[PDB]
Amino acid sequence: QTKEERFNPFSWYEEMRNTAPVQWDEERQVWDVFHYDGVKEVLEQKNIFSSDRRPPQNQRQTALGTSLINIDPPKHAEMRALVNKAFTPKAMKAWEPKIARITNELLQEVEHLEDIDIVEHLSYPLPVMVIADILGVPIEDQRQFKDWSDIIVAGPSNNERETLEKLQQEKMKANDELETYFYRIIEEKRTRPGDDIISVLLQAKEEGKQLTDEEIVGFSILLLIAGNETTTNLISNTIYCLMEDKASFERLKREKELLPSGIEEVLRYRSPVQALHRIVKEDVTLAGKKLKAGEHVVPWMGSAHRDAEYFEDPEVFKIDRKPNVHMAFGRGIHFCLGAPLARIEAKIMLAELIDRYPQMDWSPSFELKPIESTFVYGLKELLIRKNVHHH
Ligand code: HEM
Ligand SMILES: C[C@]12C[C@H](O)[C@H]3[C@@H](CCC4=CC(=O)CC[C@@]43C)[C@@H]1CC[C@@H]2C(=O)CO
Ligand SMILES: C[C@]12C[C@H](O)[C@H]3[C@@H](CCC4=CC(=O)CC[C@@]43C)[C@@H]1CC[C@@H]2C(=O)CO
Ligand SMILES: C[C@]12C[C@H](O)[C@H]3[C@@H](CCC4=CC(=O)CC[C@@]43C)[C@@H]1CC[C@@H]2C(=O)CO
Ligand SMILES: C[C@]12C[C@H](O)[C@H]3[C@@H](CCC4=CC(=O)CC[C@@]43C)[C@@H]1CC[C@@H]2C(=O)CO
Repeated sequence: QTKEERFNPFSWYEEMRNTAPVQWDEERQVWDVFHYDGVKEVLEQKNIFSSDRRPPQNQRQTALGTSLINIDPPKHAEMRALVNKAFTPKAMKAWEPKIARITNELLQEVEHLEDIDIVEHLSYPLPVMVIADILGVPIEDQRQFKDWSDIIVAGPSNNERETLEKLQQEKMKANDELETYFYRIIEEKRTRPGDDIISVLLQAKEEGKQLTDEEIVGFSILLLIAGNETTTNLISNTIYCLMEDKASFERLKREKELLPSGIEEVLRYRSPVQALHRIVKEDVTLAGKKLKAGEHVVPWMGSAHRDAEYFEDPEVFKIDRKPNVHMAFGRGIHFCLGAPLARIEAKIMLAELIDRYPQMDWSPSFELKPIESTFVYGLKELLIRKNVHHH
């Protein structure tokens, strides 16, 4: 449809939530789940709704393919306990100054522009640079790291069938090069450990058990894929919400301590991840519908988040919303282990933007350019005028 309505899937969600919150789509071969309690049930009931998407033996065995997000317990629990040791508040204390520095570097790079793209200049590069730094990627390698990241999330330039195999081949090569890259870093950190996620993971032990090199490679790449574009879209979407609702913008500027809460409302209201994927392990009934083992389930957190039972005045952006029990980071055992990192990246960059440019507004040349996706909700660009030069 239009751009307006690529950035408004919520009307469709409301129709489906108020007619058949659990429904089979025969074309897509999935059960869509639209209502809060259904989405919550699907994500929490891991023994019924599987995350095991490990590729069969006759497909490529990437390290990513058996990484944390694609496995069920007991393996998932063992892996989770180990990688959790790298995402502590202790480690976060070391990450904040790095995030702040990178934020200041990015803002400085475009201080010469009155009109900037939030996406390209700020929210797109921040997560990439942060994750490279805290993983242990040395600064000299960081442009190659960024190029690999760009390829892994690129769209096709044209729809031609051959192009698609091209992009698919470039992504496979980026992944393979990233794997080779991280096996090397792991060797480096095995002899000269550092203050970085890879070093921490090399030393993590939980009941005698340790991560394999492969598992660390696959986790490192997973952090890229799971953490970059999502955090990007949280930051951009937050600016979009504030520019759309100037009263909230003004209020925020007077009550800095509201920013965390305002980000949580963005996580509810313009969720970077709209939906997830599960496979039914056993027959189950949900909203009176009979789901059969092996059938695919798509829970729509984006829709759960508009369910008035849990979010009064769901269509209203409330920077102080309470309660706000959203599932923007998932729910249950697969709950995003980067949620504190994403929250602080968004807080640090947004606070700096709001402090520096309290009069910012849409650029005159703003255009609504949504990411083309049903699972992902965000903007390809977001042109903002700082209003710190004259017109
Ligand atoms: C605002 C930004 C982000 C959002 C909305 C988000 C969203 C999510 C969601 C919805 C899940 C659950 C997926 C599922 O249950 O299958 C998840 C899991 C995960 N996220 Fe995030 N994420 C964000 C940022 C990050 C960052 C910054 C990192 C790390 C750098 C990260 C790493 C992960 C990992 C490793 C998992 C898998 C956990 C597991 O399977 O045990 N994410 N994320
Ligand atoms: C594993 C697959 C590729 C890739 O691995 C996916 C996975 C689905 C879940 C997932 C969430 C991410 O944020 C990283 C990629 C990823 C972990 C996919 C399921 C089918 C696909 C393949 O079988 C290989 O093409
Ligand atoms: C965001 C997810 C990871 C990653 O972001 C995916 C996205 C689906 C669209 C997409 C296409 C790409 O070629 C790069 C990654 C990516 C942009 C996925 C939707 C659910 C998944 C997660 O929720 C991981 O936590
Ligand atoms: C290309 C891969 C399969 C698939 O393409 C992935 C991609 C990584 C990002 C990604 C997230 C999604 O949810 C859609 C698929 C996808 C865009 C993966 C990188 C390694 C994997 C393979 O190399 C399997 O052959
Ligand atoms: C592609 C599917 C839809 C969606 O793309 C899924 C994908 C498997 C990988 C994956 C993990 C997530 O948590 C977000 C979406 C997603 C990347 C699914 C595999 C079968 C399913 C369909 O065939 C629906 O049409």
